[PDB]
Parts: sequence; structure tokens; C-alpha cells
Amino acid sequence: IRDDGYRLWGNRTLSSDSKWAFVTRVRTMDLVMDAILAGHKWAVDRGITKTYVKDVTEGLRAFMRDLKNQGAVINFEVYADPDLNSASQLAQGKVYWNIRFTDVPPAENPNFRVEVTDQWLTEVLDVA
Amino acid sequence: SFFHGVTVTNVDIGARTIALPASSVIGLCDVFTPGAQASAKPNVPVLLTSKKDAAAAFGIGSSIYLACEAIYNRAQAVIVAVGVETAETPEAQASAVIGGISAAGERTGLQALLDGKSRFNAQPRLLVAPGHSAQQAVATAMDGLAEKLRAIAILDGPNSTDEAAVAYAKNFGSKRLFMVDPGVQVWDSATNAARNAPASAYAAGLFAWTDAEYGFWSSPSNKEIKGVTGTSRPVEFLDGDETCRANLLNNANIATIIRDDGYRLWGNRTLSSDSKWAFVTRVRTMDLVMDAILAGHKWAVDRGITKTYVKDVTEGLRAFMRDLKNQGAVINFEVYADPDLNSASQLAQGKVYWNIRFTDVPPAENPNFRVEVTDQWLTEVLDVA
Amino acid sequence: MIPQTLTNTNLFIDGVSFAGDVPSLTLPKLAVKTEQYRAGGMDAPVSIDMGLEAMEAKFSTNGARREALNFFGLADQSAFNGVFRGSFKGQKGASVPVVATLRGLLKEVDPGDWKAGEKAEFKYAVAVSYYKLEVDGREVYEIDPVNGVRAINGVDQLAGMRNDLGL
Amino acid sequence: MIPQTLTNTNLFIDGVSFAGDVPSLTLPKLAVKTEQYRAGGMDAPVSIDMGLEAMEAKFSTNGARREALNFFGLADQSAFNGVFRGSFKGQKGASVPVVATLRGLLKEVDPGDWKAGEKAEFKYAVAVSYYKLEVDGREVYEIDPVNGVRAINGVDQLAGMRNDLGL
Amino acid sequence: MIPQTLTNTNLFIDGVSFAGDVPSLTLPKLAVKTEQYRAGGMDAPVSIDMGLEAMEAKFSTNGARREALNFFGLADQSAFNGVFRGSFKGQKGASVPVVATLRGLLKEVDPGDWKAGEKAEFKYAVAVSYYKLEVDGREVYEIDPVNGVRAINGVDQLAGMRNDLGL
Amino acid sequence: MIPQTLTNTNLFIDGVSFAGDVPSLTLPKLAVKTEQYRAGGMDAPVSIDMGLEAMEAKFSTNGARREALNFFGLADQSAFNGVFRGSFKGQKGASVPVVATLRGLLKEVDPGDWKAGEKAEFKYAVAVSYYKLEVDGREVYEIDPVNGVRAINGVDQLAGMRNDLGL
Amino acid sequence: MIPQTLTNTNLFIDGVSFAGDVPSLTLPKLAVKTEQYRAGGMDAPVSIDMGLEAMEAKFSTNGARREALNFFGLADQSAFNGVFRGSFKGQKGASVPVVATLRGLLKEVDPGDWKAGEKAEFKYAVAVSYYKLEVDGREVYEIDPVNGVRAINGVDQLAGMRNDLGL
Amino acid sequence: MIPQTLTNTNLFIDGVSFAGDVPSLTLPKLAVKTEQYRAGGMDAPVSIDMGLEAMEAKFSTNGARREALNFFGLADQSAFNGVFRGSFKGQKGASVPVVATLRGLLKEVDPGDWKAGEKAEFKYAVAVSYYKLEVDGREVYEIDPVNGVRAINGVDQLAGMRNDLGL
Repeated sequence: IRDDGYRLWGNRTLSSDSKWAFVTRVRTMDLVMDAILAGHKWAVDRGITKTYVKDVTEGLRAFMRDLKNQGAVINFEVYADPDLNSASQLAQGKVYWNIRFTDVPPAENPNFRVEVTDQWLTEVLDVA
Repeated sequence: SFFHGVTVTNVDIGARTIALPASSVIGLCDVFTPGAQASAKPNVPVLLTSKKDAAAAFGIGSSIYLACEAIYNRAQAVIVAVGVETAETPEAQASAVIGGISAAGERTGLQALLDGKSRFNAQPRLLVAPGHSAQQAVATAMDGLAEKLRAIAILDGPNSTDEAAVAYAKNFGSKRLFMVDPGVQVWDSATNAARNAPASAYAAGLFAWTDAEYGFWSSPSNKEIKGVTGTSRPVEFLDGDETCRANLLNNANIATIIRDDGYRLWGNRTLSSDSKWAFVTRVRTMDLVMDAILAGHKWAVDRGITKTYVKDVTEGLRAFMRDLKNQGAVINFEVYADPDLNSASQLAQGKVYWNIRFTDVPPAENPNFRVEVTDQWLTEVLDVA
Repeated sequence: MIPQTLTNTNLFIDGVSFAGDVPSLTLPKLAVKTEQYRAGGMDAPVSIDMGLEAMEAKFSTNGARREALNFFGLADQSAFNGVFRGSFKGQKGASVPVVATLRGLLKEVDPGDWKAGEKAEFKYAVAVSYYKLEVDGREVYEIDPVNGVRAINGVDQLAGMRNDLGL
Repeated sequence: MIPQTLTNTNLFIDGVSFAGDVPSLTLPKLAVKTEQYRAGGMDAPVSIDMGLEAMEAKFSTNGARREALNFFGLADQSAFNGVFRGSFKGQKGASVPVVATLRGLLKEVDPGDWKAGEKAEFKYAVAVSYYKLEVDGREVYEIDPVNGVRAINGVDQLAGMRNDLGL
Repeated sequence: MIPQTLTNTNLFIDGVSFAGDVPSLTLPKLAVKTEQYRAGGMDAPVSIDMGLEAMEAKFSTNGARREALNFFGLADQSAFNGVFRGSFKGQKGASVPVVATLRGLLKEVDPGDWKAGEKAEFKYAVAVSYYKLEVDGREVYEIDPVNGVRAINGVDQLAGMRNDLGL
Repeated sequence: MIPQTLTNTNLFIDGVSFAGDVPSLTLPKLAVKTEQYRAGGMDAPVSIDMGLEAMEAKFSTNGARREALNFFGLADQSAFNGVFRGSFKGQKGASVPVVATLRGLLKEVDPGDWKAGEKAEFKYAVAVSYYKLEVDGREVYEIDPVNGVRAINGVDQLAGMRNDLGL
Repeated sequence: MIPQTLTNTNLFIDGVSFAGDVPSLTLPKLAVKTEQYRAGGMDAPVSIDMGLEAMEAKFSTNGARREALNFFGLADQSAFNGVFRGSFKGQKGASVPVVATLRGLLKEVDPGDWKAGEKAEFKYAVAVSYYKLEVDGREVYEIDPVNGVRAINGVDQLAGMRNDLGL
Repeated sequence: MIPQTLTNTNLFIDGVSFAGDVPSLTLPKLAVKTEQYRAGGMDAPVSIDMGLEAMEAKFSTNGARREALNFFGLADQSAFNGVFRGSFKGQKGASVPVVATLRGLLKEVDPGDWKAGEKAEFKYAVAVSYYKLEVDGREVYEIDPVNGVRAINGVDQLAGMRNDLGL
């Protein structure tokens, strides 16, 4: 936009969905998981014990409060899915978790409502 | 579409009106026109926290909004407002401000302010009907609803003389009524002149402002009404056992506005025929000592009666009452279970009694200066010595 | 007199009874803050009072007892209410109640060592912001630091300093 | 209430179970940092809170147990994870779990005296950087110093200071 | 005499009571301005008076307390009014009030270091333009520099200089 | 009143939060420049004001923290912006924010002694060119030396000298 | 796991075996030097590491044993070499060796009380300048203060500070 | 942020490493030379900059160390080169180097008291004629008085005065 070609300007991606409008939304969701996955590589081995599903949640919450600390998210929510953790799923090795979070919004449009008044035309410029 | 980057916009907005955020809730009822931009059904109460929220629900040219601007210039208060639609004759207008259950089953007019809690969690501690409380029928519906809702209704007299205010104040001997007779003369920006205003909403904004800085036990009787330029009649506070206009109206239990282009609300007597309930300090403190006691002991309506139920309420009542003696609301309370009326036949019905005697702080209504000019120190100085 | 001794204790935290799991109670030690005062014309100090000391009431449970764990470290100090009760027996059989309603901040939760076969005891301690001791249903002590009250037989000892400070 | 007492403990360090060799556990002592506050118009202090104290959880093994020795003194502080579990029994037979997931720095390893016929006990101590106590599967405590959180019934007590500091 | 000592303090700034948050008061140090006077026919100085020194009363709060922060640096000097009160106890229990009404300019506000766990203390200091000390409700001192008054038992010591200067 | 005390601090330099590494803050000491004024017909000085003193706000970090090191010694004085925040607690749990936005020149960076096992503390100090103190979100102080403004409750005390000087 | 416990100890000072007269050994207590770190935006300390503490290994003989007496107080510090060995048994019979080669200064020799019929015990203590703990023949610890090495599973934790200091 | 603290220091004088005997380092205190500037139409000073202060870096050894003793008092000022290094740890384990290459005159050698059993510490101090501070391998400061350079983020702040003086 400016100054002999100085600054990249837009931040919308080419999405037809307003839930995925910003590249902030797309990049954060993409790289919250790449930090979650690369960091929980022990969950594909390590055959299912009783506290397998508990040690992943507290591991998932711990590598997600590191993300709330540095400002990637705001007030995540991690919990094991209570409705889809069957034992028929567990014999197949499947076990589910829910990793809801909120992304930080970019300040896309700051709005300045500027007005010229004659209010302080008497407060100064007078004998007073 | 959207915008990326920073916008600038030339837009006229009129000189912000900073006020202390207050916790008191105010029940308001006046006329407006239900149109396009007015997003309020007529006999439906709405919760208001801003002048923008008053001008989005009601018209900016409405009489609701002029009453709500009258409150927001002094306190950032919560207003449960009921926009009664206008009518032709003043008999049918006063009938519509009073309202009733004359719907299918709904509540209209002032009676919709009883719906203020359970619609918005705002049970109105102040009742105001600006310009309509001058009629004797509305000011009785203000009375009986202030007794139900446990509030103080702020009335106003007519625009007429002092004797029309005194003779209108003799129609009421009620504890919960607080008349402010002289109207407010406020400068209108549109007509570029001074528009009248019925001064009930200016009292209610100051009545709720006093709860924020000074607490509900303080009187509002010398505080500053903001956003006003004068009164409808000049009110005269002088001394000398005279027929002062401020002293004539106080002895008819009417608060006035006394100095400096209409600067200060003045009286603090309510319209009571009992000298035990003369001051609004007495009426407001007893009303809001209990609303802090009740909202704080909501666990005593469930929690089936054990052995130490009656003891755990007294020590709970004493604990939420030494918080009131600490901040100065009372002076040396007394709380105890009633020993003569706590039967077991009462306890099978779920009834159990307590006695919550206290003493309210008196307002300094009449400071007296006994001034004397002497020639005593005519020798102590002015001499060779 | 009659030989009289405690036989039984009880605890009410927020109206809930701990009538199964409080092995030990401790009322706050009321100590006055003495300064040993030695001055002119005297060979020995005389111990003027300077106000009361800080009061802590401590008590232990040895089950889980969320009804006392949920009062630790609240933003509202002086929100832990609590009633320490004792029954003093007496030889002739006339049991005298000693009831100490108190209010303050639950200031430490001390889960001790957890050995397998050994009884595990949660030790708590409150920082007492209000204290009233009733013996035989009669007010002995009533100490409220803020709103300075020190009543010893229903007689407020701090009425002297209250008028001096204009409180 | 029902007379309730711990009967059994367990320890998970990094998912590995120590179900043979932990004779004693110790949950961190949650103490609030009180300052005894005596000021104008009052005869006794009142103990305002100033935040929490530093938490240490200590535990002992008495075998070799490299699965806990290999977490001492890492460059990554708050990398020792760990779950202290307890089973509180109760008289009627309703066992209530007390599970304390915690995270921090394993700050001292204390191999004691090694006498020949005597049992040798490795005493460890961790410097707790995160602590969540669940009783009967319900969150009692949740303390995270960085990202300042002090939840007492799921209710974050530090939401007041969080908006004040702009955190 | 009776061994007598302060036990309690209070502060009124503009009628508002600081009965929760003033840990320390300091009355102004009344010092006369001596000049050591050595002259003819004498081996030692004799210390003639030259008037009083400048009086500063300082006091500390450790909450926020806008009711004392809003008096700093006003255009109106001698507009900070203020009442320092003390209750001196005595061994026999006869509490004697020491009340020091004073007036002046709040000349420095010193918010100290703000460490996290440590109590933070706002130190104030006023520049005293009027000072009256009453002990047991009886005027001990009354110092008003402008309108030169130095009363010591109700007796104005400056009546000598007042007639000399024609004041 | 309610016993109220700071419990937590924070620092924003240029919008960046220092929510891990500022152990101590120091708001600028607002001192008025008094001259002790003794003149004719009076025995004691009276301390007329002569303007404010120079304000310095100092603060310490003890990590590396380039986000505060890069503001030392710029050509642009009054380019260090900065927000000192504090949370004052109160006994009833009503946390009151004390926020001091300030602007000036970061005038000294003091890396102290670097011993091996000892915590190393970078001490900074700014030369305050603008200072606004808000308590409970309400303007207490507003000091801007150039464009001479001294507001004490939103009330500019220097409107008197502003019309006299024709500013 | 398997219930595992030490049953037997041994000591090699300079290759010579003390297989008759060492009743007690003590490996050095590995403690990291924590500083409780409380700073902005947080209610609790967090305990950053500051390096290791000083290590002392102590051991006792109760014969004469010149083969350990002749290493006290040499000019060559870190010349006392020494191997503390332990055999941890296990319930199934799989004995696991715990061998702690260490090096340092034999810093105190404490011949205790010599009563006639009572066993007399020479208590020694070394000031550990190198320490390697092997469990089941696998390196757990390796601490060398000079040439700063802190290996925890063969992984040198001080490779971060080594490149920073240019060591 | 992450709680970050120095854990280790090092010193290179002339490429030789002092990795055994420097107990304390001190980087030079960068202070700008402020003059408190009060002038017309303003009530408070504003502290204009007047250049930097004189920089001294001091450090101590407590062995003999001719490799630092031989740089005292040479005819060649600014011939003492020297690199002060520090490793700031951080809670997550990311060690950040702080390296301060500096150059100047070793201006005082202070061998302290030599008591027999007490550690004797040679205190040195250099008069810094060039100073570059790199944090995480990135230039924070670069101060060269002759050839007037004051770079704060790689940005030379003295390019304004350099063109004015024709340097």
C-alpha cells in the first residue's frame, strides 16, 4: 500500500466462510495443533492403561496454558469426550478429546470519530 | 462489506456527561411515540444503562428520554423505564400512566414496574413519573406501589404558586412520598432557550448519586443537581423566622431547589404524618438495611430447620449488620431471636422470628449559630498595653 | 467447685456439621500485647497493655471434607464463618456448653504425610477476624478488631479509646 | 457425616505407576501469605491476604527408581509432571478418590543414610509450579502462579486482580 | 505518676475517618530555633530563642485512599485540615486522649516500592500552617505562624512581640 | 474504612506486558517544592509552594528483557511510555485498581552485581515527563510540566497561573 | 512395580575395599538452589533454578582404618576418590546395583566419644567435587562443577549455559 | 512472559577464560546525564538529556590471576579488552546469553584485607571506553564516546549531532 511498496496490507484469506475469514484464525488453529501434536508424540505408542485418557488431558492442558501464557489463545477448554469414549472404540485404539479455544482477533478496523467543536473557544482566548 | 485500516469520520457528538456509576435502580414512566427508531413496545419495561440506550429504545424527542437525560447527567444509574403511549385527555392520560391489569393478563403503566425484577434483576428503589405525578390519582398509584415495591416515590407539584404546592401536599400523609415542587428550567439546544422540566427525574438522579459516593443513609438534601439552568419559580432560602419560600415549602414537607441558577435540592422531610418517619434518611436506611440483609440471607428460605438454624441466622444477621455499623449506616444495632414467639407449633409451619432493632444516623438538619458582637476585646488590643 | 472437664467437641463451618471427622479443635489463644515497662523510680517492669495479639484458630479434619476445603484462599477475607463447640462435663453430670463462634480467613490447609496404613490428617488454620466465646450460654469474650470491640463480660473495654479516637 | 480416612496412596510420575515403592506422599501445603494488619482505630490485627506461599510437594521412594531419579535438575523447570492419588475410605465403604495432579521442578533428591540391615529411603521434593486438587472427581483447588489462577470451587478468585492488572 | 503509654491512633482528614488504614502517625516536631549565644564575660553559650522551626506532620496510609490523595498540591495552601488522635492508656485504665488538630499543605506523596507480596505504604507529609495540641481535652499547644500566636497553656507567649510590632 | 493493601503489580512498557519479570515498581514521588517562608510579624515559617519537584519513576526487571532495554537513551525524550498497575485488595474482597500511566526518558539502566548463584536485577529509572494516576478508574493526579497542568481531582490547579502568564 | 529395598552396602576408597567396617554410608544430597520467584501478575512464587547446591557425602567407619584416615586434609583437594556401592534387592530376587563414584576433599574426621564398653565410630565427611551415580549400570547423575556438567540421563543439561558463556 | 533470571557468569579478558575465579561481575551502569529543566510557563522540571555519564565496569577475582593483573595502568588506555558474559535461564529452559564486550582502562586494582582463614578478593574496576551489549546475540547497546556512537537497537541516536557538528 505505501511508501515505494512498503507494507503488506490485507489479512483476509480467500474463504467463503466468515468463521474462517482471517488468516489469524487459519494460522492459529493450524499451529496450535502442530505444537500440540509435536509434543504429544507419546500418545500413538503407550498402550492404553487406565489413566491414559487422563494423562493426555492434563498433558493437553499443560501444552495449552503455555499458549495462553504467550498470548496465542484466550481461555482454552480441553476435556475428554464423554459421549464417544466407548470400550468398542478403545479396543480399536480410538479415544477422543475436545480442544475448544478462542483465537485473538486482529484489530482490522480502528475507527476515529473526530469532531471540530467551538466548546473550548471561551475556556481559553478570553480575559477569564 | 468491511473496512481494513483506520477510518476517520466527521460526526457531531455533544460534550460527554461523565457521572459516577451508581448501583441504585430507578423506576421511570412517561410518554413517548412508538415509531420506527423507537425500539420499545409501549407497556413493556426495558432496562437502561446509557443515554444511547435511552434514545435507541425511546425517541430522542420523547419525554422518556428527557427524563432519562435528567438522570444520566448526575448518575450512571440503572433505569427500568415503561414507555406509556400518549393519549388525548388528561383523565385518559393519568389512567394510562397508572395502568393496571386491564390487558389479557399483562401489567401496564406504573404497574409494569413491579415486573422490573424477574425481567431484569432490577427491583426499582426509586419511582418517578415526570410531569404526571402532579395529578392526585397518579400520585396515589405512585404511593401504593412504593409501599409494595418498598421504594420512595418522588412526586412533584404543579407549576403554580406555593399555596398550590402546600394544598397538594396535604393530600398525602404517606411515608414513601417525597415531593419536589419547583420545576426545573433547563436550556434546550434545539429551541436555543430554556425549556421547563418537572424536576422529579433530577431528584431521582441525585437520590441515586448519593448512594454511590455518600451511601444510602446520607441525605440528598444539600447535593448538587447537574444539567440545570434555573427553576420555574425562584425559591427563597432566607432566615429570621420569616415567610421564606424555601421554609414555607419545607414545613409542608416539600423539598425545593434553592440557590445559584437552581443548584441544590434542599428539603429532606418525606410526606409523612408521623414524626418517627419524618426524614427520608429514616425511610431509606430502614428500607435498604433490609435489602442488604435479605439479599445476603437467601439461604434461610431453603435449608430445613436444624437445631442451630436459629443460631446461624442471628450470627449471620449480626455479621451483615456490623458491616453496616462499620461503614456508618447505623449506630449500635441489636439483633436477637425472639424468645417469646419461637414456638414449636410455629416451627412446624416453618415460621421463626427475629428482632433487628437499630439506630439510624440523624441528618444535621438545622445548624444554629448564636453570633454576638461584643466590646470585650476593645481593650485587649487597640491600646498601648 | 466441681471437677469439670471437656468430654466432646463439635464443629460447624457454614451451618454444616462436622460431627464425624474433626479429631482436634483449637480456640484462638487470646494474648494481650504486653510491653514490659520499666521507667523512673522503679526496679521492675510492670507490663502495660498495648492491645491484643493476632488470633489464629486451627482445627483438623481427617477425611476429604470439601465443606472445609472450599473456604481456603477466597477473595473475601472474613468469609469463613465457623462455630467451635465443646461440652464440659462436670462430676455431678451438669454439662456446660462452651461455644466459640468465629469468623476469618482460612489461611493454611496442611495435608500432612500420606502413608498407606497411617491415618492422614488435614490440618487447617484460620486467621480470626471476629471471635465470640460463650460459656454456659453467656458471653465471655467478644473480639472484633475492625469496629474495635473487646467485651469481657458484655462490658466493652474499648469504650475508653473509642471516644478518644472519635470512632 | 461419616468417619472417613485415607487407606491407600499411589503415585504417577510421567504416566508410569509407582504402585510398589512409594511409602509416603505429601501434598503441597497451601498457605496464604498473611500480613498481620494492625492500624488506626483497632486493638487487634486482622490478617489481610498477600497472595499464596510457595508450594512444595515431597515424596519418598525406597527402591532405586530411575523413573523418578531422571527428573532431577533438568533445564526445563515445570517439566516434572506428577499425580498424587489417595483413596479415602469411609465407614460405610464409599471410597472417595483424592487426586492431586501437579507440575514443577524436582528440586532435591535426598538419599538418606545407607545402613546395611536398615531400609534406605530416597526422599524427593518438588517445587510446585501448577497444582490441581480434585476430591471425588470435583475440582477443589487449581493454582497456577504464572497465568495467575486461584480457583477454589471452579471459581477463579483472581479475576479481580486480573482485570486490574490488565492480564 | 501512673505508667501511661499510647495504645491506639486515629486520623480525620476532612471529617472522614481513616479508622482502617493509617498504620503510623507523626505529630510535628516542635523545635524552637535556638542560636548558641556566647558573648562578653562568659565561657559558655546560653541559647537565646529566635522563634519556632518549620513544622511538618507526616503520616502513612497503605490502601489507595483518594480521601487523602486528593489534597496533594492544591492551589489553596493551608487547605488540608486534619486531626491526629491518640489514646494514651495508663495502668489503672484511665485513657487520656491526645488530639492534634492541624492545618497546612500536603507537601509530598511518597508511594514507596511496590513489590508483589509486600505491603505497599503511601507515605505523606504535610507542611503545618496551624497546630493545636489538646491533651485530656485541654489546650497544650496552639501555633499559628501567620497571626503570630504561640500559646503554651492557653497563655499566648507572643503578646510581648505583638505589641512591639504593632500587630 | 476497610483494611486495604496492594497484593499484585504489573507493568506495560509499550503495550507489551511484563507479567513475568518485574519484581518491584516505584511510582514517582510527588513532592511540592516548598520554601519555608518566615517574614515580618511571625515566629514560624509557613511553607509557600513553588511548583512541583522533578519526578522519577524507577522499576526493576531481573531477566534480559530487550523490550525495556531498547528504550534507554533515545534521542526522543518523553518517548518511553509506560503503565504501572497495582491491585489493592481490601478485606471484603473488592480489588481496587491503581493505574499510573506515565511518560518520560528512561534515564539510567543499572545492571547490578552478577554473582553466579544470586539473582541478578536490572534496575531502571525513568525521568517522568507526564504522569496520570487513576485510582478505581478515577483520575487522581495528572501532571504535565510542559503544557503546565496539575489536576488533582480533574480540577486543574494551574488555571490561575495559566491566565496570568497568558499561556 | 516390584517392592525394592537396599540390603547391603560397600565402600572403595582408593581401590581398597572396606568390606568389613563401614556401618553407614550417605550419598550426597542433590539439591538444586531454588529462589522463590514472585513477580508481576502472579500470586505465588514459582522457584526458578540457580544451579546446584554444595554436595557432601559422609560415611562412617568404626575400626582404625588408616586407609581412610590418610586422606584427610591433603594439599590436593579432589584427591579423595571413592565408590559408594549399594545392592537394592527386590522381591523377585533381581538385585540392582547402585554405584556412586565420587571425588572430593575429605573435609572432616570426627572420632566421637570413646566410652569403654561402647562401639566407637569414626564419622567422616567429604566435600564432593565430582559425582556420578549409576543405577543398574546406567548413568543417572554426573555432576562436575568445574568443567560444568550436569548430566541427568546422559543428557548434559548445561549445554545451554556452556555455549552462552563460551566455555 | 517467562520468569527469567541469570544463573551463570563468565569473563574473557584477552581471549583467556576466567572460568574458575570470577565470583562477581558488574556491567557498566548506563546513566544519561539529565539536567532537571524548569523554565517559563511550567511548574515541574522535565529532564533534558545532556549526553551519557562515565561508564565503569568492575569485576573481582579471588586468585592471583596475572592475566588480569598485567593490564593495570598501561600507557595504552583503552587496551584492556574484555567480554562479560551471562546466561539468563528462564523457566522453560531456554537459556539466553547476555554478552557485553567492553574496552577501556583498568583503573584500580583493590586487593582487600588478607586475613588468614578468610577468602581474599582482588577487586578490579575498568574505565569503559567502548561498550557493546548483546542480548540473545542481538545488539542492544553500542557506546563509543570517541567516534560518538550511541546505538540502541542498531539505530545510532547520535546521527543528529553528528551532522550538526560536521563529524
